Amino acid sequence: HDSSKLLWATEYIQKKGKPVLVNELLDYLSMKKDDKVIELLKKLDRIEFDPKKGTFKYLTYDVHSPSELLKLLRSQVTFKGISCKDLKDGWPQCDETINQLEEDSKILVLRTKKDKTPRYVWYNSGGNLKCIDEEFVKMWENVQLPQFAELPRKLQDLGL
Amino acid sequence: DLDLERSNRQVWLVRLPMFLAEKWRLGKIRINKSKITLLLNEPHEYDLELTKKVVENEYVFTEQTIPKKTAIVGTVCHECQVMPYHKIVEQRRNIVKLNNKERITTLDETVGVTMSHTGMSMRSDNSNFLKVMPKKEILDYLFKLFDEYDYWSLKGLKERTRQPEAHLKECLDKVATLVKKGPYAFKYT
Repeated sequence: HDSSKLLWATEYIQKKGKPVLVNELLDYLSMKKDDKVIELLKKLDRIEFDPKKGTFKYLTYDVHSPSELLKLLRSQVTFKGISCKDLKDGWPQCDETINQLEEDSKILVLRTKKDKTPRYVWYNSGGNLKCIDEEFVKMWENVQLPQFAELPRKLQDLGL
Repeated sequence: DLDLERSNRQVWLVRLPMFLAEKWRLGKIRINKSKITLLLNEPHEYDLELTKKVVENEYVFTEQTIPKKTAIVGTVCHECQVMPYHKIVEQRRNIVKLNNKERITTLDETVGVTMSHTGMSMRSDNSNFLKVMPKKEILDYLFKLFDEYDYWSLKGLKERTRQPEAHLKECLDKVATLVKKGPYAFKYT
């Protein structure tokens, strides 16, 4: 099956991670010397097999920079939000970059330390603002509210 | 093709005692003209009564939605009943009021020999009742397996291969895309 030989060469195009030559990849695959796999190589959208000599470029997520990452955050406006699996392959070490891009610059998803923060795609406007003490958080949650029209009526007794 | 043969074979119908009819499962009938009898093949002699004279709307048929083969014999001509060493049959009727059943036996030993098999006895069972790979090499067999059946589950695939299943699971995520739900559930693509 030539599809097994082509996908292993396509894996070798991703395992090399550089722009190697077509005959050199044929020498790296050794026994693979066919021409129909090269016909599907330029036809492959992920493996950018350019005609200018041997150029093997992968796809996935090309955002290898935080400046590219902010445009990715501006890309998903009122759409969805990806995880981080395409990010860690298009760029080595991203969760450290999330820690440096704090305050709504990389509103990720700290799932677990054991999960090594399984990140997500989000960004607010201020994000952090963590000067609120947890003593203020408990008193914020210890308040019961008279619902419906009572609290508007109690606001007129209070002032608003 | 249910049809009628004659509907004219006039027969009779006699009620018998139990000992003679169930034996039958060729005598001589003497007809004296209004009190008939039977010379039995040997042995005793019995008298017949006319159970009913008008026996109309009563006939006789045989048999060889799903229909089946119908065979219409004939009619019924008269109603009859057999009436009966007569004291021996009365003694045989008296012997019928004597049959019964048995009683529960009693196991009569030193008990603990029989009682030892109840709980623990260290005599177990004695019965048969309800006892109950390289990366490029395995991928070449996987592409050979994907050429035959592509949308196939991994349960029979781990059975059909039965080699390095961890290396089989690594190659299944390598150059194949396992479809989660839908019709081809857990099926590579």
